[PDB]
Amino acid sequence: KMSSRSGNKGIAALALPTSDMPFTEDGLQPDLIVNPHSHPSRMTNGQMIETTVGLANALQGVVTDGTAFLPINVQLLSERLAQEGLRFNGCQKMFNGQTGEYFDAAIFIGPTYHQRLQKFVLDD
Amino acid sequence: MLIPVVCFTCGFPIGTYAAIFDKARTEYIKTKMASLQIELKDLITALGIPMRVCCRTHLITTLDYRKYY
Amino acid sequence: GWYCFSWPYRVDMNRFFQFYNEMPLVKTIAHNYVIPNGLNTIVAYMIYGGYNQEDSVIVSQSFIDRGGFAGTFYREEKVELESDIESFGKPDPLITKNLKPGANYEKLVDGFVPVGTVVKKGDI
Amino acid sequence: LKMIFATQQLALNYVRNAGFTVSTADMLLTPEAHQEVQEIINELLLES
Amino acid sequence: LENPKISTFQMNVSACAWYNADFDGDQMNLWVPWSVMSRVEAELLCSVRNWFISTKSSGPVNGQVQDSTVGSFLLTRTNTPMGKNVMNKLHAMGLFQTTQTDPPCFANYSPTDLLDGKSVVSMLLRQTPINYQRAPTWYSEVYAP
Amino acid sequence: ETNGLFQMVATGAKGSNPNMIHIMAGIGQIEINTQRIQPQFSFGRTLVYYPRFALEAQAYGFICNSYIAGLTSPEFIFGEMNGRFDLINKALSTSST
Amino acid sequence: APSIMRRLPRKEGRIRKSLLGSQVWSISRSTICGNSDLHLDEVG
Amino acid sequence: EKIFQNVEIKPFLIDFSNLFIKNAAKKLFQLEEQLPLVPVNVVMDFKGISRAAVHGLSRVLQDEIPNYMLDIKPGGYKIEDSTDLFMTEQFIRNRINFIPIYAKNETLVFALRSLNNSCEVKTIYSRDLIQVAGPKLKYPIFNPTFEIGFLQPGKSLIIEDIYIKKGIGRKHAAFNLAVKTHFSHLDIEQYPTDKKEYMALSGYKQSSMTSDPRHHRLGLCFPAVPLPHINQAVRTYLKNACRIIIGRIQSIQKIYENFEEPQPELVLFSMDEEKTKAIITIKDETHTIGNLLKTYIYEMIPDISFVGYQCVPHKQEMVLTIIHKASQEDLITLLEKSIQNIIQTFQILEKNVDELIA
Ligand SMILES: [Mg+2]
Ligand SMILES: [Zn+2]
Repeated sequence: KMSSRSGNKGIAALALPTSDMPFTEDGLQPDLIVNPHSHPSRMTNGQMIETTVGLANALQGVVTDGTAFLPINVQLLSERLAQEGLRFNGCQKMFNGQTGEYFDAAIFIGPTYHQRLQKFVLDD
Repeated sequence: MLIPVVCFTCGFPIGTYAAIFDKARTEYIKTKMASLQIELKDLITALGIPMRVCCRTHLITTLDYRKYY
Repeated sequence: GWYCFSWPYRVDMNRFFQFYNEMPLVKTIAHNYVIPNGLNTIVAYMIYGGYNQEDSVIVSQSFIDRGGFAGTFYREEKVELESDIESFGKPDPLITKNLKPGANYEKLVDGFVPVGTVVKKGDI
Repeated sequence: LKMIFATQQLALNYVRNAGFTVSTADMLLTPEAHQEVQEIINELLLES
Repeated sequence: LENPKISTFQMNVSACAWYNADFDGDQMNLWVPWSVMSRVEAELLCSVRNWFISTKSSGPVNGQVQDSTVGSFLLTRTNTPMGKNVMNKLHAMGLFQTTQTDPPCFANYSPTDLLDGKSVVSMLLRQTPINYQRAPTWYSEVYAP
Repeated sequence: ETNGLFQMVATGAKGSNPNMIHIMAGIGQIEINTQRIQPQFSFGRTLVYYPRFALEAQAYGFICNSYIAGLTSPEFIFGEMNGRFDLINKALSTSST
Repeated sequence: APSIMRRLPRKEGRIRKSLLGSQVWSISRSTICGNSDLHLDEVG
Repeated sequence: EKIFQNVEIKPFLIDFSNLFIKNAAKKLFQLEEQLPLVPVNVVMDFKGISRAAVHGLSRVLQDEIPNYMLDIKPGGYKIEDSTDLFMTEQFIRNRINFIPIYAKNETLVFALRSLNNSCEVKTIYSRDLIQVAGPKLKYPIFNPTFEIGFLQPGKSLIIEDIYIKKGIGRKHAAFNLAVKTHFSHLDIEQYPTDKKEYMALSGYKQSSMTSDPRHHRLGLCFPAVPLPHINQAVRTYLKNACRIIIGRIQSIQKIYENFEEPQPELVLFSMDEEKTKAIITIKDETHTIGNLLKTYIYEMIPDISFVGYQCVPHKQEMVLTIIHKASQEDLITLLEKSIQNIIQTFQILEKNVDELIA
């Protein structure tokens, strides 16, 4: 089991080697491929905002405080993403790993803190 | 415990320059000290580390065990 | 994660120690007082073959092999002698008496298994 | 069941090249639309 | 699964509606019938094809969920943002790679022929031809203005 | 034509219109058993943050901010009351059923 | 001490645990996970 | 001919002009120059070659090419009595594994004999990996600046058998050779993606479904190559990738030419409409070979009824199905022609590699 800091649990079931992992024209590839369908009902916007902020923090090489109830302007964070050289959204031109074919729609990829919940499959 | 020998995401050997980087960051914080207001982008790229989100993400954020125990 | 810094001295049960942890790229005030446990995984919010449907995650095999969320899990074995008649030793092949079928029974130098030795399912 | 699986595979293989994602900018209101939303909420507060 | 590093029970996503399950950490018991009588009964009576139509509500329980639903929408929608929703012969051929059925005949199509989004669906649905006519969930009057 | 969240919601893949409205526009009124937040804190106070016999709509669970805009502290407290009510009902479900 | 009659009632009693249910051999339990390449009537 | 337009190699070098970097380097390694092994970012332009072939070369250079790592022989980690408690064999073996080594000989064996007599926490850098085996290292195979585990006061760490293992990065990621740094098609126009309307799109003006790019720019970064021998090492890597592709394709061709005698890898049916279906099942074959075969078969047989492959994540095998309006002999001859086309393509690529990097 694996979870983010927004409480979005997830069982990891796929081991894709580096060649099979999708990548971007930058060369960045994901460690986890989270389904976008986990968001609209769970409504964990914190994970998305954390990804957007971490994309700019990693480029600037900083660490930012994202505590709850701090003043938050998602529009300004997206403008900051644009000013960091990325797109206004965190989306990037992504290439399918196995076929080498780019996706028609740009894919939102960025850093996100993830935790390994102590529910190991071998234990239970 | 340490900075990984290679970036977890893509396998770029950040571990080569990790030992230089911790000391460089320590002197950098000493010359200015918010706590993490510093922009280590230029400090990081001075070591040869390219403009990769993953490598810098795992380099500037990994916790050192010697700094805690 | 780093649940305790004196783990080699302690004899813990069902305790997992994760080698690598990272400060979140977007940290909160709660990390000024606790140690972060988890990595800043690059996560792509996308549909990749439908293997991440319904709270599943596709993990990079390279990320797993490189130490991502990989640590050591600790279990211990402990019993106490009922009385003087009970003692620790490799069992008497001559006497034997009520014994265990299979149950390799070797590797028990001076009654115990030496450190650094792999113990399989059936081993004693 | 077989057709469920086969149609599932057509959909997934199409997505394999079309790509699908959700972004923090997909949830972001343009400032004029934000003003419209705030005016609507102010109307509700005015009735109350 | 002859991969020794895999220890989880793997099921198709669309088969979760039978057990009301998700993959957030759920565990499911599995036992293999070893007697002849139980094996016969299991394959003839308790096969999941029997429970495709819900006993409770007389409708079907299974279908496309999440990525398959939106993937079908993207596949069958008329216009992509880049233009008409078409694919060449190679990609229409590749849509059928993982279906495991008998692949259709693309000899009528040159490599430069743009196969429509709905033509490839009709290629699959020809094996089980049906008649259906309803408004899609895509068309909603709330969004319509 | 390109919004992933809207395409998920509209095609019925996941989510509903109230989720989208809450995320982008505003939560609105919080209801616990088809009524506003009753003044449980004190005699006529819904929360320590609001005066006694408060008459503004915000004092009784009205959330002006959307999820993306960020909820303030009392708005978050009301949202937490509503969510905990939902968790309690879900936990009651297994036992009573 | 639990008498003879105390063994019967309640969930953990003789009836509701040993009679209406049972523990079995040749059964395995594990965590489920998705597999888009399995037929709906197939389990990994 | 021109299937490898122009290469470029920029090693990633330490910029000592930054005062902090130079001060730290000279303080704790006494280093004032570039390290013996540096990562170089090779950027390749391929023109007139299909996307499947370029991506297959990229995937091979990523993980499917053989590579070397430092590994500990079973029993190399000495338990002793005063070893460090925190530096378990798993952690240190993981640290040593992913050390990127450019080794030309597998007979080398290193040892890690570190002692912390002092009262401080002494760190073990990779310069402490002393070598006792075979030929003495005229040039080091790894940088001496890695941070192998630290030792508590009074604790030691002995690893008396560190040897070089060989394998492909598909099975273990410690063999992963080339990291990706770029991939793009030069024959497809791009939108100004900064603008709001094109912000949500990939950027290319052609749909991925219909586009068929033939001109690509592929950029791979290699983690450790010797500083004075950069270009020759890059050439050897690229030529070995071409060798690997050609060898796997030639094995497939051997199964193909052995079609007269029924073998489990290849079966043939006779469909009811005169069609013959070719099923090629190959264990532990990745998407590289399958995609190459599919692309080239479809390129030479435009009117093929069906060609497709499926590398299921389980079953660890590649299955390629070919359905055509031709007799079995004609179909076999055609697909052997496609195989020879692949072989020719990669031989031309390798010749261009030899005459391009120089
Ligand atoms: Mg569940
Ligand atoms: Zn990296």
